[PDB]
Amino acid sequence: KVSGNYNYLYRLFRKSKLKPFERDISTEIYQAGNKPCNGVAGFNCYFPLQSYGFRPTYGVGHQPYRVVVLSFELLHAPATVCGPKKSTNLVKNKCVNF
Amino acid sequence: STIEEQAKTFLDKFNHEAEDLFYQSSLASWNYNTNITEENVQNMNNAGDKWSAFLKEQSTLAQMYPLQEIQNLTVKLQLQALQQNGSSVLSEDKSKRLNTILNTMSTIYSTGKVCNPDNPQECLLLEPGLNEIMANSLDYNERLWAWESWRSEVGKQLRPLYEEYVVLKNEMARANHYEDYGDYWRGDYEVNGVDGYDYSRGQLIEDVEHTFEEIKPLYEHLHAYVRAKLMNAYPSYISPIGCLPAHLLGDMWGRFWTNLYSLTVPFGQKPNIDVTDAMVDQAWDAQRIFKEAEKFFVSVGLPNMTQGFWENSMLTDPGNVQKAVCHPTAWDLGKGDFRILMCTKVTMDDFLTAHHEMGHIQYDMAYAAQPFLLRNGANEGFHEAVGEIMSLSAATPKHLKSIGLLSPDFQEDNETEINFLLKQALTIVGTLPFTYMLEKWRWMVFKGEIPKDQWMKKWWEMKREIVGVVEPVPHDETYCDPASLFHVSNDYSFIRYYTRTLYQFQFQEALCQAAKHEGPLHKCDISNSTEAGQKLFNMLRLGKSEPWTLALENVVGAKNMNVRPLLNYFEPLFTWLKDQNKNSFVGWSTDWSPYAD
Ligand SMILES: *[C@@H]1O[C@H](CO)[C@@H](O)[C@H](O)[C@H]1NC(C)=O
Ligand SMILES: *[C@@H]1O[C@H](CO)[C@@H](O)[C@H](O)[C@H]1NC(C)=O
Ligand SMILES: *[C@@H]1O[C@H](CO)[C@@H](O)[C@H](O)[C@H]1NC(C)=O
Ligand SMILES: *[C@@H]1O[C@H](CO)[C@@H](O)[C@H](O)[C@H]1NC(C)=O
Ligand SMILES: [Cl-]
Ligand SMILES: [Zn+2]
Repeated sequence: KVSGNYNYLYRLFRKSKLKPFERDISTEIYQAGNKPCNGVAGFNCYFPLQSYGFRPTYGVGHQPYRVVVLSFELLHAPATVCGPKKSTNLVKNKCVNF
Repeated sequence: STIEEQAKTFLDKFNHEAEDLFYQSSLASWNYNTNITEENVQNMNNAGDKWSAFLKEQSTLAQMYPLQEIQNLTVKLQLQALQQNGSSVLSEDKSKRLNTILNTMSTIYSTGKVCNPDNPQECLLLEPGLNEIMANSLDYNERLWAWESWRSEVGKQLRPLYEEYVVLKNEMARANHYEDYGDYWRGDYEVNGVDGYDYSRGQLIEDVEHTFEEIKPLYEHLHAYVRAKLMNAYPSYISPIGCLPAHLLGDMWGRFWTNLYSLTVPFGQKPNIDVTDAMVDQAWDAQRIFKEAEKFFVSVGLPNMTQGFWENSMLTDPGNVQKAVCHPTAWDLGKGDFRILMCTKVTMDDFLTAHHEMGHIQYDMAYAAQPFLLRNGANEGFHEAVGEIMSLSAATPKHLKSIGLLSPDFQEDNETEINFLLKQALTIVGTLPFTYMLEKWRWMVFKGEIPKDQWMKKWWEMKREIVGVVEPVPHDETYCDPASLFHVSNDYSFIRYYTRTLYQFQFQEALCQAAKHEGPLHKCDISNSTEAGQKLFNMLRLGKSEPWTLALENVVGAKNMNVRPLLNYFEPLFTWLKDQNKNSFVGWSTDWSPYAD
């Protein structure tokens, strides 16, 4: 939108590297230093979430991009989801293969 | 836990919100610049208020962060850059007084009214009154009277405000841990923590002395030539052996001598270099101009402009429907956004200015991925130096003929070469001694070595010998002639011009060497040469993340600024001047005065 799409959030202050396919949803207060902040979120203790707004005026390379990833696995189990078949149109009264 | 990570997180957060806040402020400023409206006035009022408050708050917050000798020389420059609170280091009453004095001088300069006694009520202001009066008419008496009246009506009142302004700035710099305000301004070039390349503040003064002692010869040669020309024009008012008057320099204050080129043209009959007729014939517009600009910078290999600039920026003036400023400005919105304020006209001058600005934007996304505070040059000189090197690349006759705007049959001649080099020397080379001298005077005043009763007398003395120009009317201690200048009242340093000129000539020579060009440097063209573009980009990508000396040494291999490129550029001009001034007197006498009887 022309004003700003400040409706998306993203974390940048995790303690360490996140494990793949792991959810770390937590409204905690990150700390930067040695003082044990008790949720004051003041100095040296910042909110882990930052603004992620967007505007149409932004140039190429910074405009928002919707992205989707599909997860696949091959664990031993009966077939659940797979693609369709070629489906050649039927022909009759002729020596053919099926 | 460790303070290193604390500073890293603080810097990352500051960049993350400062980019969007500055984008908001710059978009408000542009909405004003293309549409001058009161709601836009409130817009930048609120934007600037919030930005100043936010930066001051985080500067105060970071003033306590320990400096535990952090490595990588990355967070350091940022924290010393954001830790300069400025006027808040002392009591806020002094800051308010400083702001009041700044507002007073700005308003008085914007209202430096001068009116004649013949029609006291009907008169013209500084802009565009005196500029057009003296840039076209050559009335010696009228020009002298206007200059004297302007000085009398400005300095007589501006002297105190300037004195307490200098005192306030010097004592604030002392509170900012600096010898004076001039040393504070020289601190921009200071490099620390880089062994083998650290630059000291006095090193800059010594090196500018070293450059000037070789810049001078061309300066007194052109001074002698213009003195002979004006003696041929006005012998009864200008002594052939004394210094020149200061009211016949084309401009109020001696910044440029281009206005005197017509009076001192070596050959006034040869056709001038101009393709405005070609512009009329082919009806080229700003769209086409930027199209050939994109062709230019695709030929060198640099990525072409973003299309969002094409469908977002304004390229043609909208008439009187909306109020806009015609002054050329390039605006870095951030987030990969860049805009232009111009009122394009069908001429070579707007061609050159448009290319200059668009190459400014090019140099600006050269460091686009760099963090917010580092989205600039190490000084205030890389921007205009790049603009001028690409301007000289686009202004060469080979480029002019090759792009089809000039037919090859015209080609070029010795007289045209002399005219072009004389224009270049008057426009660029002439500015250096005056700017250096006034900057030295300002440095001495800030240092306090110049007593308040010697200000104008030493100003005029340095004009007499260092500059070679005298005043035709005596002045007393009530004046403030040094404060007459624009950026002096706006409190902006002038050594940026000299540094930019030296940088542009050095980089022109380096780029032409990368292009393997032979012969005159003014005929050198950089079109369709990928190696030179890549070599330039190698340092353009870093931006201000490295010291200016390191960036300079990347392409030229020299630690210090040198005037050898300028001498190589103007050697034909130097030989022509030597040939012409064999019978022309060389040197100026300081004791001679026009008012002497
Ligand atoms: C300029 O501002 C006026 C009043 O604020 C508005 O009516 C007009 O549409 C604006 N022009 C543009 C091009 O937005
Ligand atoms: C400086 O930091 C950047 C990123 O934080 C890193 O890529 C680079 O290697 C560091 N340099 C040194 C000398 O530690
Ligand atoms: C800009 O450069 C890209 C990269 O090669 C190219 O695809 C595009 O056509 C260029 N734009 C213009 C207007 O030539
Ligand atoms: C770049 O290539 C074009 C296409 O052949 C050529 O006309 C032009 O002369 C080349 N550039 C230079 C500087 O010769
Ligand atoms: Cl003067
Ligand atoms: Zn510029």
